[PDB]
This record gives sequence, structure tokens and C-alpha cells, in this order.
Amino acid sequence: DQQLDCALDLMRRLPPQQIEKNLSDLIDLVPSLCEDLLSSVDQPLKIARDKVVGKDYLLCDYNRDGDSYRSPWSNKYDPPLEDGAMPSARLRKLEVEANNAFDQYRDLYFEGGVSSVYLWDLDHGFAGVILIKKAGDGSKKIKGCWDSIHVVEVQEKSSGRTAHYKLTSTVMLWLQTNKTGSGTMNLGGSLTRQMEKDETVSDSSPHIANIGRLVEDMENKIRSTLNEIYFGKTKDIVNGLRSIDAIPDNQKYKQLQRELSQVL
Amino acid sequence: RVSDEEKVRIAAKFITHAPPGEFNEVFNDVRLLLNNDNLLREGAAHAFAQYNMDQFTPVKIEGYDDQVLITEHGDLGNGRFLDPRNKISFKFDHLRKEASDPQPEDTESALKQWRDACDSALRAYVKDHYPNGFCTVYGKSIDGQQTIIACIESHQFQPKNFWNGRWRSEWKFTITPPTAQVAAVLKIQVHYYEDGNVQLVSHKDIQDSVQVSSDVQTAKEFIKIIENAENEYQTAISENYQTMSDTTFKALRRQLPVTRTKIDWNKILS
Amino acid sequence: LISELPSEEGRRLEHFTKLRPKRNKKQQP
Repeated sequence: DQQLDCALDLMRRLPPQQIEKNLSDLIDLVPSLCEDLLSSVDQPLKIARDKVVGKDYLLCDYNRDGDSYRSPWSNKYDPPLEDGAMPSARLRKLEVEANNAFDQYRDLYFEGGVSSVYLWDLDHGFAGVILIKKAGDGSKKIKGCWDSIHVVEVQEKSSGRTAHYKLTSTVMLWLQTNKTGSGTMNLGGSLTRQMEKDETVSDSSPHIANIGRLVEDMENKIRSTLNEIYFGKTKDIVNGLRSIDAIPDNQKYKQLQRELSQVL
Repeated sequence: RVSDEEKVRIAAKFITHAPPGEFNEVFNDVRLLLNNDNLLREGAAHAFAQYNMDQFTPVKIEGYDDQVLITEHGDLGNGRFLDPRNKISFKFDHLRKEASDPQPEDTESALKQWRDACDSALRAYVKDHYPNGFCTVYGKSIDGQQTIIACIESHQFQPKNFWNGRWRSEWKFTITPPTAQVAAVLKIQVHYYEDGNVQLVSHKDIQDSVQVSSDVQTAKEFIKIIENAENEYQTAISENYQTMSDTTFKALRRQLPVTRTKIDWNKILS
Repeated sequence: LISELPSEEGRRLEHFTKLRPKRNKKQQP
């Protein structure tokens, strides 16, 4: 478990542009860590096609079993599977609802893209994953992509009427161009955040409603920090590496003030 | 269930790809994971050196100001690198970034004079445009042709703030009077990692031709070409950042739905 | 020969994805 910490530390340093190929290698390098890495390292979401209902679905570790994936639409594995991990018929019903709910959510904030929601049974409650993938248009000169991975944990209290929610959300944001002006330019990666809240479970405010509000808040708050880090911070860093206008004797000199100061 | 010869290849790949100013951290990660200091020292010795030459690592030499860049153009075999400004040789430890053994060295006076006039004018340019910049200018023969190689490095390391950044320029001037062939590569890399992993990788190839004269007069013109090319590159970067921000990002996820208000979840559920 | 190199980030980098709910597969990948 000090091994895993290293792998994850490495994954936060190797270029996110090669997340998929790097994870492949990292596992080969330390095969015991596989199961763990696969569940704790986020990868750009892939789209598969449920041929039965004719609709796309998203793929992560939480709907994988073996080398097969469970479509939230037909509730079946592809390629077909002997005995795959399924949700209890009680939960499946909530899953199918959560998918419809987050489908609208998707439309409301993304005006397109794909969403998929997978629920699974825990001990004193349940857990869910909410996935959203939206791609920018090939009409404009810049390729863009947005992957959302929201993992929620629900711990129901013995009463009902109140429950505790743990949310871990990752957004992966990918931007890229071959505009001859700047050669190639790839700005990519992700941010992760945590919310933890207790809330009323009524009929007017059920689980999906509670999870939804949490997701919405986090996604709005991330969308913000993303914009600020991607187009604010990383750019400022660039501008702090080189200056177009010839450096003014003021900063040149303020810099000597501080350079000299750092004497062991 | 994968060969030990392969495992080290992966480990080597990982090390070469360490973000700027995070070599140690990546190395420690890779070491602990491979779990075989014997494989590391053999099949990865090549990687440590390659990374430093690849990254244009600046290094201080004792009693000298200022620093010199570790490139493939200063590589002399052994484990020794050339400082063309001071005309000295020195030993380098690729693992601990240590420059030992200052040793007077003899330069092929074939280009010496052209090199000095560049190294001189580029020093002034670097000083003017790169807050924490270092540069090293080489003069050596490639395929019987006199080449001048100007290398620029600039970095800002702030591990405490979970971000690092580096600029690398490599300008090659093959000099065949009365003309010179310009060929360059400009690289940027930025890593942000507070509660995530976000990176900018960008490079630009530059290719050009110019008419030459006296060494001093065309050293000055070389620098102007460099200045112009790099400004255009940094501008293009900033312009693309703009477009990315207020066009393609806005087009990915809205800030609020078209109803200008947060989602009514009751409506969603019935 | 050899060494364990000195980082200066002070704080270990913390991995939020560890504390996410686990899910039991009926077979491994």
C-alpha cells in the first residue's frame, strides 16, 4: 500500500495526454497493483454501443467485469458474460431512474454528449458512478473534450429520512490544435474534488434528487476552477517563462533583490 | 508475467517522461515500483543522461558565472560535458545534477570567432526576455558544414505550489557563406498538479534561410530572427489560449442551463 | 551508488481516488 501511493503519485506527474498507455505499462510494471490501479486511476471515457436498444453507453471500471461491460440500457454484459456482477432488482430500478434523471441533467448543462450512471450495492447503503462525455465540434479549429466522473457513496442511517453522502468528482478537460502559428499545442488533464454532506431523505426530496444537487454544485464549482487553472494559471506560468516586451529594469532589479537574499 | 528486460524498458520510458523539475519524484516512484536496483542501474543508466540532455538542464560550475546547459552537443562521452563559453570540460553526475572537475579545454578555433559573437549577442537577448534564463552556444562541424547551435533554457519551479514550467529553444545555423540555413525547435511545458494533473505540451518547428556577411554583423541578425520567431510563437500561444477559453471551452459545458437558473430536480423526476 | 533522491514539495501528494467506494467484481481483469 506504499506501492500504490507511488503509482498514483507517478500518474499525477506523467503527461495526462498518455494516461491510457501509461496505466497499461504501470500495471505491467507492478502486476499485483492491477486491481487497485484500475479502480483508482481515472482514464478518458470510452463510448460503447448497446446494439439491443441502439444507444451509446460509457465505460469505466465500475461497469466492467472481466473484459466485459454492462450497458445501463439493456442491463446486460458485452461481450456476453457467464456470471457478471449485477445490481439487486431493487437497485436496478433506482439505477434506471438515475440514468433518466442524469440524462436530462446532461442535456440541461451540456446540450448533447453522452451520459451513463451505474449503481452498485454496498454494506449500509449503496454507491454510484455518474459519467458524462461531451466533445466540441470539428467546425472550429480546436479539438476539445470533457469527461465527468462522479463517484458517490450513500450511507443510509437506520431511521431512513436522513443519509450521508460522500462525493468524489473528477473532470478531465482536453484541448488541442495544429494551428500553424503555434505548431502543436495540447493542454490536457484533470482536477478532482470532495464534498461530504448529510441530507433529508423525503418523498419530495429522494436520493436521486440529493445526489443530483451535489453533482450539480460540484460540477459548477469545478467548471469554474478549471477555467481559472487552464486558461488563467497555466498561461501565466507560460508568460513567466518568457516576455515579449524587453524586461524592464524594475523586475530585473526586484529579481536581484530576492536572488541575493537566498544565500543558503 | 512480463520479461525483466521489458520491465526496465518501461521504467526507462517513465523516467525520460518526468515533467520538468520533478525528476527525483518520478525516479523514486519508478524505483520503488520496479524493485530491482540492479536492473535500474544497467538498463536505465541511458535514461538519466538522455533526460538531462533532452531537458537542457542548467548546471552551476564552481567559481564560474554563469551556468551551462547539458545538451547532446556538449556530450564528450566519458561522462564529461563542454562549456564553450569558458572553454572548459567538466564531469557530470546525471542522478544528482552535480558538476565536478573543472578542466581547461582546447576549442577548434575554426568557428571560435563566430561562436563568441553569437554567444555574446544571445547572452544579451536571453537577459532581456527570459527572467530566469540560461543559454549555451556551440560551434561544431556537421557533415563538413560549419554549424552554430544556440540553446536557450528558462524554468520556474514551485513544487510547494504544485506547478512547474520550462521553455527550451534550440536554434541551428548551418553556415555556408554567402548563406546560412536556419532550423529551430521551440518547446514549452507546464505541469499543474494541485488536486489534479494538468499539463501543457507545445512545440514549434522553424525553418528559414538568410544572407551572411561579417561574423559580428550576422550574429546580430541571427538574434533578430530568433527574437521575431519566438515572439510570434508566444503570441500564437496566448492567442490560442484566448480562443480556447472564450470559444471552445464555453462550447463544452454551459455555465448554467438555457433557463439562466439552476436545475429544478422535481421537474426532472416527473 | 545508488541514492534516494531529495524532493522538496514538503507534503506528500494526496490521492483522493483511494477513498472512493470499492466494488466487488465476479472476476478479475
